[PDB]
Amino acid sequence: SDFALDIRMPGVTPKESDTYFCMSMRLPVDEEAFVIDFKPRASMDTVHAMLLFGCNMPSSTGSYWFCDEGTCTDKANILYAWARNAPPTRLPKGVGFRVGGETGSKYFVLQVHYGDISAFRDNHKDCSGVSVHLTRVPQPLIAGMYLMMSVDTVIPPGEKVVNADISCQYKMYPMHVFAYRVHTHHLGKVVSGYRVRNGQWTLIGRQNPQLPQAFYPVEHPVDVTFGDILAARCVFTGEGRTEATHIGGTSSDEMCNLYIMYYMEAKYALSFMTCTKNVAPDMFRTIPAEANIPIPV
Ligand SMILES: [Cu+2]
Repeated sequence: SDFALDIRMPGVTPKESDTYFCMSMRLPVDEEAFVIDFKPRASMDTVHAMLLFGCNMPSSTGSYWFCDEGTCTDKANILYAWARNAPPTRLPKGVGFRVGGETGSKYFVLQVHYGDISAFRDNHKDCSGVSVHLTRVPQPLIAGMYLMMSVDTVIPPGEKVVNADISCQYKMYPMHVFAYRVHTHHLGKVVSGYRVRNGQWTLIGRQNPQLPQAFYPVEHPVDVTFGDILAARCVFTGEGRTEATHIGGTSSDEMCNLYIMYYMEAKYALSFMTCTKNVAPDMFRTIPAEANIPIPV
């Protein structure tokens, strides 16, 4: 019934720091399949991050391309992401990302963001990637991904604390949140995500981004529903920096990401949602104190 797909780079070798390689893999069937596990084949000393997308039109036809060219032409739904030697990610029973079928993606696209060019003095060839475990047994609970991401953060040099706040109004069919992944680069201290319902903040996740950036389970899994606000804060420092630090594509720039894995009932399910905004900036007046206390490793 099941099968696995090994999505690995074809022996690539970067020639400069912060190089982004992308490749695609066709789903071997067109009928409906479900992704239930993710096993990364990758290490921090070479790879800054991987992202895995579902789509129907990959941005190029070659064995691999530079990701500046695009990931997918159509909507690239994020399935999975990885960074700091995170262990495998396994979905709760009855839950899988839905691919193939009339509705679903026919291609995976893998982005690998390689780190420092030191790791290739060697000139070795790289086969980093993910192995994915699909099943054709229909799952009643379809997983999707909600990405909260900052696009305007400036971290002035040396400032002890900078908060980066992300908030969107939730207006879709009910989702049920069960795991999360936080991401920053070297300046990030703690990253927190919340569901805010009538002034009451309900923790989704709180993690140190310097720990392996796994999909950690949501301690008390929670419904997010029409009318709610989803809110996240990354706490940064400017210490150890000469100039301002901007949001960017290299390991010396910053990023504030919260990835929330959710499920929905098959019939009304959505794959991928996005917040790159801060709609409700004064709402953070009452964010809990825990969002600015660091998690001591
Ligand atoms: Cu990054």
